Amino acid sequence: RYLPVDRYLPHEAPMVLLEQVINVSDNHVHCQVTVSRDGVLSPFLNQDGHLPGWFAIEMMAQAIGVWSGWHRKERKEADSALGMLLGGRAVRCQVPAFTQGSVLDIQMNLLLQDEKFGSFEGEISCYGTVLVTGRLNTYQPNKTELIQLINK
Amino acid sequence: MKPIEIHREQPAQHEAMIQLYLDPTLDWFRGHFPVQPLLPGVAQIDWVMHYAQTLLAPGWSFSSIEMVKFQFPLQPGNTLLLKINWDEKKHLLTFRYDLDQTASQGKIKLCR
Ligand code: NA
Repeated sequence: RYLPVDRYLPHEAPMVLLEQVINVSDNHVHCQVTVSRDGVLSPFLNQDGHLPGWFAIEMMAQAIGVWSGWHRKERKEADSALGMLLGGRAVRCQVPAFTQGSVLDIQMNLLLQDEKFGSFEGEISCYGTVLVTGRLNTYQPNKTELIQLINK
Repeated sequence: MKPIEIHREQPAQHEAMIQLYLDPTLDWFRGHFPVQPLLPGVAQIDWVMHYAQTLLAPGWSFSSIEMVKFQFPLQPGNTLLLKINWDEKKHLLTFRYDLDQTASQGKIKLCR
């Protein structure tokens, strides 16, 4: 069992774009979300009721966030208050948007990680059909680090 | 979801320059984050696609983000200059957000 997915993220509603933690391990995270009018993705649907394909990067980013959150909680470490996406590479989508009613599986594999920086390869699938592949880089700064970044 | 548009220019039919202002009440900042409002990377991609699909490449759809780099954090009160170039023959949309230095830049492929 896992806590509600928002409990592993500094993010809060309406900016949590995942619904369920399925699995987490030392080098892997699997999370789930459904493209629905009543769920967490409803503010981001286009005029035709579909989630644009580019939101794949944010769902993948948040899955990485869940990974780091889970491991901080297991290690009795302080909750992260901030998360940043630094970059993405070849985030390629087989469709322009995710259709209403789609159950999306977001599965990220650890490449490299340290105190703050993370590098992950990722896949979004729907009932085993791969719809998105990609690599993401993330950064989890302290509030003071962020102030120094903003000002120096 | 859309930010406040201060000005737009279009010096060629395939280029656009847009000056944008980030208001504190912009819904992207809600819960992102309690200790510091920061503009999500996806929101920056979202607006690139809005201006692309409305001004530059009507009828073209999203295919991939080949490369994106977010190199400076953006927060409410910031004014952004967004530069977008559409290369139809390459299927390639390129963008850069500058603080009114470079906040982000990337390359998106579209398909028809
Ligand atoms: Na949270």
